[PDB]
This record gives sequence, C-alpha cells and structure tokens, in this order.
Amino acid sequence: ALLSFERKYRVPGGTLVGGNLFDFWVGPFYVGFFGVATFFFAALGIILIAWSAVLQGTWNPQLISVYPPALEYGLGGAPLAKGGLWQIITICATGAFVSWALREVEICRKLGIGYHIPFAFAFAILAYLTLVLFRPVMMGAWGYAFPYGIWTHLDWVSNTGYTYGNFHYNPAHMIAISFFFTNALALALHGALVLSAANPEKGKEMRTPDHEDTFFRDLVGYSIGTLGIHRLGLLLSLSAVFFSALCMIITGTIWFDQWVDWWQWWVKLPWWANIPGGING
Amino acid sequence: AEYQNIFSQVQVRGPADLGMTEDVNLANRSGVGPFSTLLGWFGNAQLGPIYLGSLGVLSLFSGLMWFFTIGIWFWYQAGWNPAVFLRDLFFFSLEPPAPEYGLSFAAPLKEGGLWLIASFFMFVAVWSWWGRTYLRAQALGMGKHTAWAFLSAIWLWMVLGFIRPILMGSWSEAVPYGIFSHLDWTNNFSLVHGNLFYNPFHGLSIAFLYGSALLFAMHGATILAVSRFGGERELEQIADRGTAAERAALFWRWTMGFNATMEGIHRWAIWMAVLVTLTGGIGILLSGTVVDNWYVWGQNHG
Amino acid sequence: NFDLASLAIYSFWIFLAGLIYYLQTENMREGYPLENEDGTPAANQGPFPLPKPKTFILPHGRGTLTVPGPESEDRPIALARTAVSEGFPHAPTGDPMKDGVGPASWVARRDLPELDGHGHNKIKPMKAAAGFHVSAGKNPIGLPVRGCDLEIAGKVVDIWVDIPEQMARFLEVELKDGSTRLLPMQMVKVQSNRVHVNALSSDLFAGIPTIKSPTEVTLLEEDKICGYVAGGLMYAAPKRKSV
Ligand code: BCL
Ligand code: BCL
Ligand code: BCL
Ligand SMILES: CC[C@H]1c2cc3[nH]c4c(c3C)C(=O)[C@H](C(=O)OC)c4c3nc(cc4[nH]c(cc(n2)[C@@H]1C)c(C(C)=O)c4C)[C@@H](C)[C@@H]3CCC(=O)OC/C=C(\C)CCC[C@H](C)CCC[C@H](C)CCCC(C)C
Ligand SMILES: CC[C@H]1c2cc3[nH]c4c(c3C)C(=O)[C@H](C(=O)OC)c4c3nc(cc4[nH]c(cc(n2)[C@@H]1C)c(C(C)=O)c4C)[C@@H](C)[C@@H]3CCC(=O)OC/C=C(\C)CCC[C@H](C)CCC[C@H](C)CCCC(C)C
Ligand SMILES: CCCCCCCCCCCCCCCC(=O)OC[C@H](COP(=O)(O)OCCN)OC(=O)CCCCCCC[C@H](Br)[C@@H](Br)CCCCCCCC
Ligand SMILES: CCCCCCCCCCCC[N+](C)(C)[O-]
Ligand SMILES: CCCCCCCCCCCC[N+](C)(C)[O-]
Ligand SMILES: CCCCCCCCCCCC[N+](C)(C)[O-]
Ligand SMILES: CCCCCCCCCCCC[N+](C)(C)[O-]
Ligand SMILES: CCCCCCCCCCCC[N+](C)(C)[O-]
Ligand SMILES: [Cl-]
Ligand SMILES: [Cl-]
Ligand SMILES: [Cl-]
Ligand SMILES: [Fe+3]
Ligand SMILES: [K+]
Repeated sequence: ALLSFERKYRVPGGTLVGGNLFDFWVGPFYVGFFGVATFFFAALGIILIAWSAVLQGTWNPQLISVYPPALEYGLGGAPLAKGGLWQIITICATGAFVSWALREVEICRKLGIGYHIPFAFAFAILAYLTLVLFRPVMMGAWGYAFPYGIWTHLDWVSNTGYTYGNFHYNPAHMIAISFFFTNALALALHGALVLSAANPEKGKEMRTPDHEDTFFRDLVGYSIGTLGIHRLGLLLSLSAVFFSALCMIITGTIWFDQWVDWWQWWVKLPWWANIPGGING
Repeated sequence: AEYQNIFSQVQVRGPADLGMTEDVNLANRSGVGPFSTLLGWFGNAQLGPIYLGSLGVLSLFSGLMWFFTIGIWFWYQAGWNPAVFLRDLFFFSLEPPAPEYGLSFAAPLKEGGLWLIASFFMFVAVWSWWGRTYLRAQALGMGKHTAWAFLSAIWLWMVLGFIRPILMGSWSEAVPYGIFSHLDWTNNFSLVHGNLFYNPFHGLSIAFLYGSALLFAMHGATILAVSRFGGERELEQIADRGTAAERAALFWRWTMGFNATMEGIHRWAIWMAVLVTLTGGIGILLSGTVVDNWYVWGQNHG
Repeated sequence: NFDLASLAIYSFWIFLAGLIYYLQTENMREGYPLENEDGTPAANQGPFPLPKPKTFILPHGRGTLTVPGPESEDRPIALARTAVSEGFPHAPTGDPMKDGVGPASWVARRDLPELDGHGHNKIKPMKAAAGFHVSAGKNPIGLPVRGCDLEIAGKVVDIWVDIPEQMARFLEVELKDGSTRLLPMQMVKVQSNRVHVNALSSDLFAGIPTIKSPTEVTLLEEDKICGYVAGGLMYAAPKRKSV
C-alpha cells in the first residue's frame, strides 16, 4: 500500500548494484540488492543463533546466549559449540548492518536526498565493530568481545568495567556520558520547542520560528536556530558514540590498569606536586 | 565534493533581532550582546538579548550562592592555597551530614550544615528557573511543553537529593557536591542496592538514553538530508507539507516500514527524552525504600 | 502485585504501550489512509486508526489546516506502471525533470511566500533586505556558476536570505539570456573562483522553474525549484563528468 503522496517518488533508479534486478518494494519496504543482502545475513544470523540455543539447551530469550571463543583460542577459530558460532554470527551481524547502511544509501539515491542518515548509522556500526572486532583484535582474542545475550551482555559490561576499577574514571567515558546527557537535554528541548510553537495556548494562532528564537533568548540569552539545532543533535549524538568507541578502544590496550589512577598525572605535576594541604599532600 | 550542511559556506548578518513582543514586559529584556562569527558557522551568531525579571534575578542569585557555598568549602579544603585548589579540584567534596543527624538541621557547618545550605540554594535556583520556563512560554502565547519536559529532569534531581533522603529518614542518603565524590556515590549506590543493572527502571532509562541518541541522530541527519528542500522549516512544513516532509517520511517508510509526520517526530522526540529521567527517578525512588536489592527482587519477580 | 516495584513496572509497560499507540496515531495525520497504486483506498490500513482531526490556526490570516483530511496530490502525475502487479517502479511517461516526478518531485504547497513573525516575507533578495550583508566566508555574488558538464551556466547576481534566521537560502543566478533562477544554497559549492553545481549540467539551467515576481518566492515555487535541482543527481547523470 502507499502513502497518499508516495507514488510520484516510486520511480526506477538509484540502485548501486544489479540495475533493475531488485529495484522494487515489498509493502512499504524498499528491497534492492542490499535488501537481499540484509535478509540473507539476518536470516543466517538468526538460524545460527536459533541453533546455538539448541546446543546451550535453552529457548528462553532471557536465557539464550552465544558466547565468543574462550580467551585461549586467541584470534583463531573455535568449534561451533565452543565459539565458532559467535565468530560466524559476528560476520553475519556486520554483513547485515553494513548491508543496511548501503540499502539506506540506495533509498537516498532514489529519493534525491543527502546521505546523512547512513553516515550517522555508520557511527553505530563502528561502535559495534570496536566492541566485537577492533578491541578484541588489538588485545589478541575474540574472548574479549561481548557475548550475545540479553543479560549476559550486561554481565559483560559490568565485569569489563570493574576490571579497571570504577569505570567512571575513564576520561573518554566521562566525555562520552556528557554527550549522551546533553543530547537528551537537546532532544527534550527541541521536541518541546517545536510543539510549543505548533500547539500554542488555547484559541491562538500557531507561533512562528521567531517565537522559538525569542523564547530561548528570553530564557538563556541565546538561540541556535532551527538549522542549528538539527546540526546540534546530530553532532551531540554522533559525538556521544565516537567517544564511546574511543573510551573502549583505549581500555585494555593503551591503558589497562585502574582508571582512577590515571588522574595521578595531573596531581603529580611538578609545580604543585609536593605542596602540602588538600586531599593529596 | 557534495556540500553536507554541517557548517555554512557563507554567513550573512542583518540588524539585531530583538524578538517578538506579544505580552512580554520589554522593560526586563537586555539589549543584544555581541555577534560571534564562530558560532555563526554552525548556528546563529547573535548573542542576547536576555530576559531578566525578578524570578530570574532570584534564580541566578540563588544559583551563584550555591556555586559559592561549595567553592568556599573547597578553597577551605585546599588550605587557602590556589595551587592545591587547582591540583585537587576534582577530589574536593562537600558531603551531607552523618546518618546520626537524620533529617535534622542540627549538624555543624563543617560537617553537614554547609551541604544543607548549598542544597537549599540549589532548590530555590532550579524551582525559580522552572517557573521561568513556564512564564517565558506564557508571555509569548506558546505551549508549556518545555516546562513540562523540564519537570521530568527536575524529578530525577528531586528524587536523588530530597524525596529519597526524606523517605529514607536521613540527609546522609543524598549526593555530595564534588566531581569525583559524586561518581563514587553513584558506584556505591549500585553496589549497595544489588547492582542497578537488575533494576527494570534503570534498564528502561538506558533504553531511552540510548534511544535519544538513536532518535536525534536519525532526526537531525534526516532534516539535514532534506535541507535542500527547506526541511528545517518545520513549523511551515507542519502547516503545509512540502517535498521535504514527504521525502523524509518515505526514507523511513522504505527503510523500516513505517514513518513520522513533521509535527509527530517531535512528539516521539519529547517523549523519548523525557522518559529517561522519569523512569530513572522511579528506579531510584524505589531503591532502598521498597527494594534493598535488585538482584534479589529480580529473582522473585520474573 | 504484592510489591510496589512490580506494580510500578507493570503500570509503566501499560502506559508505554498506550503512549506508543497514541504516538503512532499522531503520525498518521498525513499520508493516510494508505492507498493502492491506482490511488484508491487500500484494503489493509493496519491496526492503528486515524486520529480524531485537529485544526491549526495559521497566522497572518492565512486560514487553518485540519489534519487528517481528504488527501490529494492536486497535480497530475506523469508516471505509468512498469509491471502487472503491486510493488514495482513507475516509469516516467515524459521528461521527469519537467514533469516533476521521482527525485524531481514537488508538492503543491501554497503559492504564497512564507511570512515571518511580523508578517513580512521570510526570504528576500539581499539587495532588498535592509542592512543585510555577507559577514564571513567567501561572498559568491559575482562568481560564475558551473554545472556538472564542466560548462558555465551563468553568474551569481544575489544571495536570497532568510531574514529572521539570518542565513543564505538561495543564490540568484543570471542565465545567458538575462533572466535569473534561484539555486538552493544547499546544492551549490562556493569555491574560491566559481560556484559549482553538481546536480545540473549547464543545458538544464534554463529549465529550472522561474518565479512569478522577481523579489519574493512562494512556497509552491520553492518546491518546484528545489525538486528540479535535486532531480539532476539522477536525471542529469549522463552529462555528469568525473571530478
Ligand atoms: C559497571 C559498569 C561501568 C561501565 C562500563 C562500561 C563499559 C565496559 C562500556 C561502557 C560503555 C558506555 N557507557 Mg559506561 N559504565 C558505567 C557507568 C556508566 C554510566 C553511569 C550513569 O554510571 C553511564 C551514563 C554510562 C555510559 C556509557 C556510554 C558512554 C557507553 C555506552 C553507549 C554506547 O557505547 O553506544 C554505542 C552503540 C552501540 C554499540 C549500538 C550498536 C547498534 C548496532 C550498530 C545495530 C544493531 C541492530 C540490532 C541488532 C537490530 C535489532 C533488530 C531490530 C530492532 C528489528 N556508563 C559503570 C561504572 N561502560 C560502552 C562503550 O563505550 O562501548 C563502545 C562499553 O563498552
Ligand atoms: C552499548 C554498550 C553495551 C550495552 C549496554 C547495555 C546496557 C547497560 C543496557 C543495554 C540494554 C539493551 N541492549 Mg545493550 N549494549 C551493547 C550492545 C547492544 C547491541 C549491539 C548489537 O551492539 C544490541 C542489539 C543491544 C540491545 C539491547 C537491548 C536488549 C536492551 C535495550 C537497548 C536499547 O533500547 O537501545 C536503544 C535502541 C532502541 C530504543 C531501538 C530498539 C532496539 C531494540 C529493542 C533491540 C532489540 C535487540 C533484541 C532483544 C536482540 C535482537 C537480535 C535478533 C536476532 C535480531 N545492545 C554493548 C555491549 N545495553 C538495556 C537492558 O535493559 O538490557 C537488559 C541496558 O540496561
Ligand atoms: C557503577 C554505576 C552503576 C550505575 C549507577 C547509577 C545511579 C546511582 C543512577 C544511574 C542513573 C542512570 N544511569 Mg546508571 N549505572 C551504571 C551503568 C550505566 C550504563 C552502562 C553502559 O553501564 C549506562 C548507559 C547508564 C545510564 C544511566 C542513565 C540511563 C541514568 C541517568 C539518566 C540521566 O539523564 O541522568 C542525568 C540527569 C540528571 C541528573 C537530571 C538533573 C537535572 C537538574 C534539574 C539540573 C540542575 C543543573 C544545575 C542547575 C547546575 C548546572 C549549571 C549550568 C550548566 C549553568 N548507567 C552502573 C551499573 N546509574 C540514574 C538513574 O536514573 O537511575 C535509575 C541514577 O540515579
Ligand atoms: C550513532 C548514534 C546512535 C545510532 C544511530 C543510528 N542507528 C540506526 C541508524 C542511525 C543513524 C539508522 O539509520 C538505522 C535504522 O534503521 O533505525 C531505525 C539504525 C539502527 N540502529 C538500531 C539499533 C541500535 N542503535 C543503537 C545506538 C545508536 N544508533 C547510537 C546511540 C543501539 C544501542 C544498543 O544503543 C541499538 C540497539 C536498529 C534499530 C537500526 C539498525 C537495523 C539493522 O541493521 O537491521 C539489519 C539487521 C537486522 C534486521 C537483524 C540482524 C541480526 C544479526 C545478524 C544477529 C543479531 C546479532 C546481535 C549482535 C545480537 C545482539 C544481542 C543483544 C542482547 C546484545
Ligand atoms: C529530561 C531529561 C534531560 C533534561 C531535560 C531538561 N533540562 C532542562 C530543561 C529540560 C527540558 C529546561 O528547560 C532547562 C533549561 O533551561 O534548558 C535551557 C533545563 C536545564 N538543565 C540544566 C542542566 C542539566 N540537565 C541535565 C540533564 C537533563 N535535562 C536530562 C538528560 C544535566 C545532567 C546532570 O545530565 C544537567 C547538568 C540547566 C542547563 C537547565 C536548568 C538551569 C537551572 O536550573 O539553573 C539554576 C542555576 C543557576 C541559574 C545558576 C547559574 C549561573 C550561571 C553560570 C550564570 C553566571 C551568573 C551571571 C552570568 C553573572 C556572573 C558570572 C561571573 C562571570 C561573575
Ligand atoms: C544555567 C543557565 C544559564 C543561562 C543564563 C546565563 C546567565 C547570563 C547572565 C548575563 C547577564 C546579563 C546582563 C544584562 C544586564 C546589563 O547590564 O546589560 C543590559 C544591556 C542592555 O540593557 P537596556 O537598559 O538597554 O535594556 C532594558 C530595556 N530593554 O545589554 C547588554 O549590554 C549585555 C547583554 C548580554 C546578553 C548575552 C547573554 C548570552 C548568554 Br550567557 C548565552 Br551567550 C549563553 C547561554 C548558552 C545556553 C545555556 C543553556 C544550554 C543548555
Ligand atoms: C543530593 C544532591 C543531589 C543533586 C546532585 C548534585 C551533585 C552533582 C554536583 C557535581 C559537582 C558540582 N561541583 C560542586 C563539584 O562543582
Ligand atoms: C523493538 C522492535 C520493533 C520493530 C518494529 C517493526 C515495525 C515495522 C512495521 C512495518 C509495517 C509492515 N506492514 C505490512 C505490517 O504494514
Ligand atoms: C520496543 C517496542 C516496545 C513496545 C511496548 C509494548 C509493551 C506491552 C506491554 C503490555 C503490558 C504487559 N503486562 C504483562 C505488563 O501487562
Ligand atoms: C513484536 C514487537 C513489536 C513492538 C511494537 C509495540 C506495539 C505497541 C502497540 C500498542 C498496543 C495498543 N494498546 C493495547 C496499548 O492500546
Ligand atoms: C520504540 C519502538 C518503535 C515503535 C514501533 C511501532 C510502530 C509500528 C507502526 C506500523 C504501522 C504502519 N502503518 C500500517 C500505519 O503503515
Ligand atoms: Cl525572569
Ligand atoms: Cl505529545
Ligand atoms: Cl514584506
Ligand atoms: Fe526537528
Ligand atoms: K542589503
């Protein structure tokens, strides 16, 4: 079925591979070559997980868990039951994600829009690839990647963090958190401003972007403007993820001791190093 | 290359925009501040004007008295030496009164009293500021969505520093004012309540925090992607749908099989965000009042 | 639910399901009901119903907009099915750039200019915009405009600026015959010694839709111009040299 305004846009073209061979839709969904690639990778991905369940002996979605190769396998392969599946499912995962970004690029091409979305997505894929691929490779084993399970992955988050003490003290992770919270601040506000203009007090006319600037200037002395705020949310959120990737890519590799102790560089700087008083002398 | 529109290629400037008047008492708006070419590549160059009525004066004054109260404590913790101050700045902490003083104000200044003072000031600052968010909306005839949204943030803050300590019977349950100390507090809180990863409200909060990043990446990337048809002009696209709104919908319909409207994306937005601190503050409010250990609760409740 | 946490979490899930329901219906104020490819009301609309309509009061006497309501393209669509069953593309029946289809599509928005908070035209040429000037960056006024066939299509004669937001929205470009066209600023690349337009070859510039009045643009006209230039990425590609 089609949105009332949709037919005019459903023209041939834009595909990156296969010419017209897969230039079509199922329902609302554009297919294309990467639609086929995505389905194939997802499907195989899920079948292997569905199998991996069998070998664990569970079907509960809160129990099912596909564990990476034990740390002693290094960066080699493991049997299906003992790590192999995870390795193949990560290949399928990456394949499905990257295929979905490239489908997105195809839709953009057909719709005549900019490529900002699949670019944005590429940051999520890179975070994932840090956790399952770049970090493990730099450390020397697939065992360091997180396992695929609803709870078991949270188990992994906590163990991983507590290896380095209170993980809060990772300074890239501090920056990352700041971007997440600021992004959420920005999203609340943006949502709230547009709606407060679109839906003004009872009986009144819709307000105007000038109302939106005025509101924020009156309140905080500044307005970024409507191009600004969309640039901002994109920047905040992509930055949150870039620092998330960074804070892990360094942990276990350039830094592997307790993160709290890193801050000693500043404390011990030579001018104030040996001044008595304070918390640290 | 194709131009991405994250920064602008040319800046234009015109006479300072003094704003819409509606019902705003103009006696209380400053004049425009400077223009910043730097901000200009990304957003608006113009700074100011700002509205400062009495409620705003209160909020700022109170806000400043808070920062100060902490600062006094810190410089004192630093034996008045600025070298030590700068060196240890993240290690200083203004801590609440001991468990032994319960909810009383009986504690010495150096051992609880100052913390109460600071918290008093922050309470006045935030609440007065909340009212500003409503009143500035009102003066212009706009909806109160901002003030409602802000209330959800206020909620988590209020739970952490006031409601939960009141329900637990002591100020010692509140968070200290300090950069490292408040992180330690956060860690400690989870350790002591059976690991907050077991708190279903904590999990929701994360879903929403992550989702806000997902959503705003989506949304912002989308408006930028359709900015060649005037996408960012969302109110007029609300009032009179254009090819920008349609290509945006259809990107998503063809990707994931459903999609938004220009106004509706902003309702997904406000809620995605607001549910962060809502769910968050429930999670915490229940922690230690009704549930001492989330691992344990989990075992007995699915 | 003996315990208040259990009551809380169960209540929240119910709320979230209701919220998602409400949210999804709010997003069906446009483009619905779903239609078959022939334009008739489709059989399966999905499990979410159409919200109860709301009306916006538009400012500056411009009327109201009530949504959802009778959906209609209000223009003919030069495309034809390419298959005997649902879900395949629709071939343009003429020149899609001229016909306004595909990535060259436009919407029949209002044929008036967007007004600002004070009821003044939002976008005006910078000559007509008191006290507006280029404040930073390379000024494009005077640069030659080059299309993707590496051929000169014209020169830049003004920036059209958004007054209330103080930003550039279009470049006004003079063609060989002395008329002008607006090019979206988002689709040009101001280089040190030229403006480059990848979307269009020089021969396609004349075809950019014109504005009935030389010192304002209407929302309808914005859509046709922006539609047209975007269309070039697909439809001008046989004239797009490497670069
Ligand atoms: C005890 C635990 C430690 C701790 C240890 C760690 C560890 C360990 C890690 C983090 C990471 C993060 N932590 Mg920390 N952290 C702690 C305390 C905190 C606190 C807090 C308030 O205390 C906060 C706010 C954070 C915040 C964060 C973020 C900065 C970052 C997670 C987001 C991210 O990486 O997204 C990135 C996004 C993704 C990976 C999403 C990928 C999505 C992919 C591309 C798509 C998949 C699609 C899907 C399969 C499709 C499904 C089908 C459809 C739905 C139909 N931490 C405590 C102290 N933290 C992580 C990080 O930075 O990772 C890089 C990390 O590894
Ligand atoms: C980012 C840092 C850590 C991590 C830290 C945490 C922490 C900490 C928490 C979660 C939580 C969640 N994480 Mg995790 N998470 C990580 C990586 C991932 C990846 C991945 C492929 O990279 C995926 C798919 C998930 C998925 C999930 C969800 C099960 C749950 C809600 C997240 C959410 O709403 O996000 C935002 C996205 C949306 C709102 C869009 C919808 C996403 C849907 C819900 C994803 C469904 C996944 C599904 C159950 C598995 C499908 C696989 C199929 C075979 C296709 N996580 C890494 C290792 N994650 C929370 C939880 O409650 O866990 C029990 C929680 O507290
Ligand atoms: C070891 C640490 C524990 C842990 C302990 C805690 C504790 C304790 C809490 C959280 C909370 C949260 N944690 Mg946790 N958390 C852990 C692991 C994680 C991980 C992860 C990858 O491991 C992630 C992603 C998160 C993420 C989160 C968020 C979802 C949530 C905070 C939401 C928010 O926006 O707060 C930030 C928003 C605010 C604090 C609102 C404040 C608003 C006020 C009004 C602002 C006043 C400003 C003032 C005037 C000064 C400003 C000056 C101006 C700039 C001029 N946690 C581990 C398991 N976490 C919080 C929560 O909700 O839990 C349910 C919480 O209380
Ligand atoms: C970079 C900034 C943020 C971001 C951006 C972002 N994400 C995006 C996009 C963008 C711009 C999209 O365009 C795309 C989308 O379509 O959204 C609706 C996407 C997307 N982000 C998604 C999720 C997601 N994003 C997240 C995070 C973020 N994404 C950031 C915070 C997270 C987390 C954990 O925080 C999640 C869970 C999906 C909704 C969607 C991508 C859909 C996709 O790739 O579909 C193809 C794949 C499948 C349909 C299934 C694949 C099956 C696999 C082969 C097996 C599963 C393996 C998996 C590793 C197991 C995990 C188990 C868990 C318990 C851990
Ligand atoms: C809903 C979830 C998210 C959210 C939402 C949210 N926050 C909000 C709002 C909303 C909807 C607002 O309306 C409100 C706001 O005003 O935003 C602009 C706010 C707000 N969120 C804020 C912060 C904040 N929000 C956070 C979080 C979040 N907020 C969530 C992630 C966080 C954290 C910890 O993550 C922080 C730190 C503030 C920016 C603002 C509330 C302001 C406030 O209450 O201020 C009171 C204190 C003062 C007024 C004192 C400030 C002093 C200044 C430095 C000025 C200096 C004085 C003067 C200039 C002269 C002298 C100076 C010297 C040079 C001498
Ligand atoms: C925590 C949130 C903080 C937000 C607010 C920050 C507080 C900033 C306070 C600044 C003090 C303002 C001084 C004004 C008083 C003064 O003496 O100058 C007034 C004078 C004119 O008075 P007049 O008599 O003509 O007007 C009366 C009749 N109309 O105007 C001036 O000279 C200076 C105006 C300066 C305004 C600039 C404010 C910019 C703010 Br700080 C921006 Br740059 C920063 C906020 C960024 C966003 C923060 C929130 C992000 C989440
Ligand atoms: C019980 C307090 C509740 C609110 C939490 C306040 C703690 C956050 C303060 C961060 C540090 C600020 N400071 C004083 C170090 O600059
Ligand atoms: C948390 C996972 C949620 C996945 C959301 C998937 C919704 C897609 C619905 C597409 C509609 C397709 N169809 C045929 C029913 O119209
Ligand atoms: C990511 C999609 C989430 C959709 C939310 C739907 C929640 C359904 C909850 C229904 C209530 C269930 N129960 C057992 C608590 O009553
Ligand atoms: C298969 C999982 C799909 C997740 C999408 C969740 C849909 C929520 C639908 C809301 C239900 C309507 N209700 C009953 C609350 O009125
Ligand atoms: C956060 C979970 C994401 C919400 C997913 C629920 C929305 C499903 C919408 C499908 C309806 C599409 N339809 C039939 C109206 O075209
Ligand atoms: Cl005020
Ligand atoms: Cl709403
Ligand atoms: Cl005028
Ligand atoms: Fe927006
Ligand atoms: K001028």
